Amino acid sequence: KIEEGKLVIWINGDKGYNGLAEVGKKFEKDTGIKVTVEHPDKLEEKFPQVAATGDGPDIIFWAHDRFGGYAQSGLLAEITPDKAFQDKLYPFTWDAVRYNGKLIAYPIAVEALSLIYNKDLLPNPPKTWEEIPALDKELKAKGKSALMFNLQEPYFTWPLIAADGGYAFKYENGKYDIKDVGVDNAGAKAGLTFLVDLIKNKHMNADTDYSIAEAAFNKGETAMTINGPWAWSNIDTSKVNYGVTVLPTFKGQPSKPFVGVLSAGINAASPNKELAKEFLENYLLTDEGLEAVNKDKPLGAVALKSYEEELAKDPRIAATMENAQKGEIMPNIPQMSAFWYAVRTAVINAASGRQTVDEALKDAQTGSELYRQSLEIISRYLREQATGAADTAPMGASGATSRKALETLRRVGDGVQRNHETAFQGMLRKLDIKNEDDVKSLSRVMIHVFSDGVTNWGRIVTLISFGAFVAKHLKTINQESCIEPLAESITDVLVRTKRDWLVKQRGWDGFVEFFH
Ligand SMILES: COc1ccccc1-c1nccc(COc2ccc3cc2C[C@H](C(=O)O)Oc2ncnc4sc(-c5ccc(F)cc5)c(c24)-c2ccc(c(Cl)c2C)CN(CCN2CCN(C)CC2)C3)n1
Ligand SMILES: OC[C@H]1O[C@H](O[C@H]2[C@H](O)[C@@H](O)[C@@H](O)O[C@@H]2CO)[C@H](O)[C@@H](O)[C@@H]1O
Repeated sequence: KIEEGKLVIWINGDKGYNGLAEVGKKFEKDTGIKVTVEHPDKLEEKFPQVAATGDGPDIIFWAHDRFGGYAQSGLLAEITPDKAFQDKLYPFTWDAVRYNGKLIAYPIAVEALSLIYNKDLLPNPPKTWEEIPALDKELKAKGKSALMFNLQEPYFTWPLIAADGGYAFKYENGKYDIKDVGVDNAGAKAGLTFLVDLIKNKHMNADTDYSIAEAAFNKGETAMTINGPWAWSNIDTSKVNYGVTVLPTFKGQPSKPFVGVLSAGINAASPNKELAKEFLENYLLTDEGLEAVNKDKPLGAVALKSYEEELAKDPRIAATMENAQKGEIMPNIPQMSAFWYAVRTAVINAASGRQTVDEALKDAQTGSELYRQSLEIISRYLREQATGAADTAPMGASGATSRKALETLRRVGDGVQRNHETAFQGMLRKLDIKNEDDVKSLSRVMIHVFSDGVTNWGRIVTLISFGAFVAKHLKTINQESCIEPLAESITDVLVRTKRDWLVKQRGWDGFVEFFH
């Protein structure tokens, strides 16, 4: 499917893709291998769709947070650089691209949002978010505004949501508690309510997106913006006398931007893996390769120690690293995609008045917890049905929901299996199962049959009950190790294809209510 003898690269439209194409031309000069750089729209959503069919680019560039989901789906080649190459990059950047103990991408650069201000309009930028309404009123008297930034991508609003205590997945004792989501706590609510109040008081407009905020800052209409290092090139061209500084505090606490490490992963379906490794290690991740990209659109604090020693002297890079140290390195867990979609919907709905801050963040919490809660219920049902004994481990966060959904699932699911016993036994024969490969083919049939019909709790219970019927067969045929991957496969198609409907039902609470 992917053509051998060439390299196709995907990178976001806000990065230095013309600089990257200059590195590709240098590679072609030596090897005769043509390198095509593309920047398709929504490349981070297109990549898992096309790479799953054996298609897509040879190399994908994105911040490290999406890569764990790609790796979990088997879409990325494991990268194994030698120690001499590994030592040329900062160890924390390699940590950002490690998933299940394996390196799944090459780190390129460390990105963090900073406060960018027009020194000619605002010689002393604000230290707090609280003083921005009064500053906006003062600036409005002169035909200017205090601040405009992209309100359509939650990445830009997150530093404010996290400032007073909001968090994505709790991190404590050197580990993430995936069961602990903090998008709907008092801290997140205060941050988002402050943003909504800025919009209600006409200090910001809910429709402001990336282009609008960028045009207004680069034309001197707004005194401040919130953006990353890639934006500096267009501000340079505009000749605005700008500064790059620490984000304002909220309730006396620093804004905490989610820090991304721009990384390059190699498609598992690529027949050009050795060419991609040579391109990335020996052409791109060199002082000259990174300089070519950086001159087009700044990368931020690069992962390559030798080049970073020079960039670190730039006060804009010092400000980027200061904001990064006050924030957090993004997790790379597979549910980051679901978290981002949920928080993106929450900020847009709260900003537009479609939902209150409380309704918006409650839905964001349900969406962010959906995979873990669904896995807990489905995994426990399949394993207790197969072995005849329940899991003694504590249910954890939202244990009441899990326990009640499991009790409901025992009552309804058992009835489904009892009434359709002969029909399920017949289907189990056609799907000849005796090993791990036979479970993977069953999964493919499940995904299509479930995805084809109507969305309702009856069909969801059928999908899970048939999975329990199969897990019983796996226990007797001494293939009990296939049960947990089957539970993960059922959970994945359920949370991915029925995401919106699930959240509208208040997740598993709606299931308990429906069958009450
Ligand atoms: C108010 O409703 C409820 C309330 C409480 C609780 C439940 C409900 C409620 N709701 C909605 C459907 C239901 C019963 O669903 C069954 C139950 C046995 C069957 C077919 C269905 C159809 C149903 C659907 O697509 O709607 O199936 C699924 N729904 C969701 N995910 C899924 S995944 C999935 C599946 C999984 C693995 C696989 F390799 C193939 C398919 C199926 C399914 C599915 C489809 C079809 C068949 C089976 Cl065994 C299954 C389990 C066979 N099929 C036909 C028999 N054949 C015999 C011979 N004859 C000559 C012709 C006829 C029997 N129960
Ligand atoms: O808005 C959610 C979005 O945030 C991050 O995307 C950033 C990206 O890291 C930056 O390099 C730059 O391009 O801006 C993006 C936001 O528009 C996450 O990396 C991404 O996965 C997430 O969807």
